[PDB]
Amino acid sequence: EVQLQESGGGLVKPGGSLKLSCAASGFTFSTYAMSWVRQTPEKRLEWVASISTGDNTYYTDSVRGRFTISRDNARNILYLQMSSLRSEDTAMYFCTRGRGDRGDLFGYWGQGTLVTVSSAKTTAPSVYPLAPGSSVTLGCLVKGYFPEPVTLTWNSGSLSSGVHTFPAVLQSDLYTLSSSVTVTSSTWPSQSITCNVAHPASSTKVDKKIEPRGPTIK
Amino acid sequence: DIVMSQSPSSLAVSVGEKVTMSCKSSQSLLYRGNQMNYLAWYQQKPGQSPKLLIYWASTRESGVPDRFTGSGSGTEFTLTISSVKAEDLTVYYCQQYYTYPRTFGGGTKLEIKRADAAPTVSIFPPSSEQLTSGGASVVCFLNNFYPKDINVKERQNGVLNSWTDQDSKDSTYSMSSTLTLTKDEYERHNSYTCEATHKTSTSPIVKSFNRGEC
Repeated sequence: EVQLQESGGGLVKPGGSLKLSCAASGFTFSTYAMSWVRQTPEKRLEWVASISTGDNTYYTDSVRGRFTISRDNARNILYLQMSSLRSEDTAMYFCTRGRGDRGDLFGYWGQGTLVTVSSAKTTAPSVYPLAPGSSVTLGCLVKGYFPEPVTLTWNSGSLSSGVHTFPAVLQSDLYTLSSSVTVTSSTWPSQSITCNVAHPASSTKVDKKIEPRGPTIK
Repeated sequence: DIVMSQSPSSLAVSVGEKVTMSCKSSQSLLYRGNQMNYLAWYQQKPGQSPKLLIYWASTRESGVPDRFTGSGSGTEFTLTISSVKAEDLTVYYCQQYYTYPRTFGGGTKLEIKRADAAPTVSIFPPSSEQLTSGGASVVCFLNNFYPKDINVKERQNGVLNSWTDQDSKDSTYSMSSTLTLTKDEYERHNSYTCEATHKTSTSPIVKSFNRGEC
């Protein structure tokens, strides 16, 4: 019933500029004083900025000048404007709302939007389908996609358990990323199973249907 | 610029036991004039935001379990886990909100350690499509096992790999295998095998095939 949704992350080259957007529903927006927290690739959490019930802003030193924190009570939105990005700043960005009608405690949390800062080039991904008596398994591969992240679903997400999606792996600016899925032999290819994948901001959206490798040579 | 310190770095528990978390602080988060400790604990289930577990170093946030208690004061604080479940397989963190900048600790990973399990494998040739662009990459899949301590494998000039963090359900791990190659070099050989070596696997576990083109 308290929802915080981030928007607009992604990739910038160094010295670039991003305006993040956290969109709140489900409470008296002006009554609480909000903030932003980022999480380093090394998984380390960093406070960033905070903005009082009355627009008193507060930043961590590493970002002073670059980053400006700004709330619009009208539309229940919060912004982090991020100019002049350093390579450090590559991380996951969460807004937070206050615990109570009080200080900047990180009561509630958005889901997080990611900001990647290389110079590297936006590249859409490839999808390569892994096709091979108890239980068969099949997988889906994403060789070469940048920047991170992507969203792998199975049968438009209808496939719950038996998935083991793996962390991506950057080598030479292209992330490689697998996923595994298992059903009784009685299931595939009895019933169609498709890898669904989205890559944002390349604005691509792919679905590669898992089909059997057939014997055809010449 | 208060510096938080969480110890130890790693851990190993089992469902039912007790768990003690340690936050050292570089200053007192206790303010004489309201006798309040300005300190808070977090749990961040992997792939998610963190949640507020504990604040004012003791007060449970609403909907926090009873099996969580926060104690301590001033500079040396402590997080209490009565019965560790596996719904508690995650990391944990502490912050201070006395002054700016707000500060977090180095976190603590509790790796649950329940039972040695049996790694299910599955080996997968390159796809009739990947070859068609340039390249090819077998994959084998370890699934639903403990411990995380199992490496796997005969020319190994460039692969990639990927682990899951522990399943919050069955306390397992699982592994990927990007056995990348040149397309045409993939025909220069025929017989293609991955092999595992577990803690319960003295005699290893193998899955294999021959290049379906001979």
